[PDB]
Amino acid sequence: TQQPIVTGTSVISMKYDNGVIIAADNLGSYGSLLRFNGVERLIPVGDNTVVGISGDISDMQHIERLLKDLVTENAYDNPLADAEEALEPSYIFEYLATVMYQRRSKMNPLWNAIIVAGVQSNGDQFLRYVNLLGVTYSSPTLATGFGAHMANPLLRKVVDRESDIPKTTVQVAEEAIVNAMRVLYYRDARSSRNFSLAIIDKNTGLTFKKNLQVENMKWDFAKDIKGYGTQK
Amino acid sequence: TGYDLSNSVFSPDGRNFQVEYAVKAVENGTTSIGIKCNDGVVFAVEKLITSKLLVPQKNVKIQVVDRHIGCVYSGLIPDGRHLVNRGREEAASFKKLYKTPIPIPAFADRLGQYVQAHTLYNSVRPFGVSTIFGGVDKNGAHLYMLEPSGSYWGYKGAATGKGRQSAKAELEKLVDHHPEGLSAREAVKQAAKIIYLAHEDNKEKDFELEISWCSLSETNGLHKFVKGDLLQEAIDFAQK
Repeated sequence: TQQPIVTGTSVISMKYDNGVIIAADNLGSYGSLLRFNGVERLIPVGDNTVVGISGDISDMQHIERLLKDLVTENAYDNPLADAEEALEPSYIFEYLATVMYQRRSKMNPLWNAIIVAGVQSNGDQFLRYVNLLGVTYSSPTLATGFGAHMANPLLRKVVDRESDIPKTTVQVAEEAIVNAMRVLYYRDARSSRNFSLAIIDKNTGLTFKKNLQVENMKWDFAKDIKGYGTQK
Repeated sequence: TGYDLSNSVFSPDGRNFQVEYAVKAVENGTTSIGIKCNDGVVFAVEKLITSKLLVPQKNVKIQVVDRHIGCVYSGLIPDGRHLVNRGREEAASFKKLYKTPIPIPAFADRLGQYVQAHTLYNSVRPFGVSTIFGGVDKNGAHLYMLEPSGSYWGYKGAATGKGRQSAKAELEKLVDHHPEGLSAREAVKQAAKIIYLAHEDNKEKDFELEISWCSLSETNGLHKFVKGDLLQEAIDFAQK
């Protein structure tokens, strides 16, 4: 891809004491036109991994096809496919990062930013980021694009250090994620009111919530705003 | 006479002797069976326990293609694995091109073309395996058998290997006695019984039974091995 055409907005995520939470809106925009509504940008790979993708939608669909192919290939000649030989978030991220960097090296990148979230077999949380240049990094909170400027400051209020992870319950983390989504809908012009969220927990299973809408907003004070400067 | 020393050489009577020798190699393998039920397919196979040092439940024979195709074969096992790898590549290409799991007859034709292409030249050797495969698609359940010559057909019940005659007789009796058809679990039990009966030809070594199935109402149209209480029930029914 040399230039994106249909693009999705930011994906936000954070780790808490037991698992990870990730979220993204359901809008595919076409150059300032809010063209497509109902685009799922969170892809669950198995029961312990969710991949959130932002950027070009066609490249996102290509990546979804690659992930499904990877699952099918892992299932071949593997009686422990639903066991200790199942795919792990680390494997998936390493594969995706290899693909991204190789395609960057060929001047034919996948114009995307990707967050892989999940829980390892030993129970440790996993949360990592890789973009169209192949740059990878990890942090207790992750966000790409616009969210990286507005979601990260709020989420880092809850989990500012690695030591804050054991203190953070799932309820607090989910409330913070929802509030960050509301802020993004307030201030991002390419965003949508409808989004999806995913919780990966080490004790309970994967919980995938769809059709989540930004709740009660503050708009009443707008009635007090008169014309600019000196009017009225 | 001299017409048997190279592949793709017609004999005066219109025969290819290398393919017949490959059939002879197939006839020296273990017995593999497939049964077509009302809404799916069941594959069963016998594995000889040559030595007690073999780890039980390992050394899996039945193989899966995509998420809905089951395959088993009799003959030279590495040839069967080669054919299954080719079939997996074909299924992947079809899925990538047309965004739909490959229909079973199309998969059968692709396998048949690949097998037949190895009877066209003297620089290659024919496959020494007979393959029973099948699954479920939008049209329903399909069961096929493919021979070293590349010819394949659809069957109500198929059997191959050393104990093929008794297995075929049992399958014919089973088909005759159930004109309406069979359920998936009943098919699993009958496959266990038929494999146990066909093993009676070779009493020199002990055997392990392996069963897999693909049905709409039991696996939601996916291929799954039989490993839990159902496998033990089938074994008890067969030994009864």
